[PDB]
Amino acid sequence: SMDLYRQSLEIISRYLREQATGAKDTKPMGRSGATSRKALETLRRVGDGVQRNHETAFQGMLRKLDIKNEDDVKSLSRVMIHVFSDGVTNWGRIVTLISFGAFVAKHLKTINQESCIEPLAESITDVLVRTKRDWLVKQRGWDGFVEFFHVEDLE
Ligand SMILES: Cc1ccccc1-c1cccc2c(CCCOc3cccc4ccccc34)c(C(=O)O)n(CCN3CCOCC3)c12
Repeated sequence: SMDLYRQSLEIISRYLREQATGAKDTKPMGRSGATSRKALETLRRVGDGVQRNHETAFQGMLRKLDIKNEDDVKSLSRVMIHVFSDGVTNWGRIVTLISFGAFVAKHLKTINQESCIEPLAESITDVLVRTKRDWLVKQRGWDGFVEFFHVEDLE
């Protein structure tokens, strides 16, 4: 889906870019902006927690990947599908994919590979929308993501 890819890329690239730079993007959101803004807010809350709680595993995975240049970033796509396409599909695994994406984006800045952040964001969005299309549609896309992590109103 064109609209699902577009919205997912906007959310994912905004999170990875602001995690690496330390500064939010003031540029307005495109189509379905209200959902995208709520999704980015949820991603910041949940995603920052995932990076803190799974720091040892994220450091371990980053070391195994041994990312040194732009060719290594292009090959990340096949490692992503090997790990992500094996087993169950849920929002927890999706937030892990994106959160590790931000952890990798920060490392990319450190090694002067900031130009690889946007192709990284596109690769993550590609793996997500291409492999989990049907599941994402059944779960109401990004509205479903926001609702899933919304627990303060359970009573
Ligand atoms: C949290 C955890 C705990 C214990 C060990 C590893 C992890 C762990 C670490 C990192 C990411 C994930 C994912 C996201 C998908 C891969 O993301 C990428 C892979 C490769 C490159 C990527 C690049 C950019 C963005 C995502 C990339 C999952 C997941 O799919 O849940 N896990 C758990 C992995 N399981 C462990 C048991 O063995 C079965 C697999 C991950």
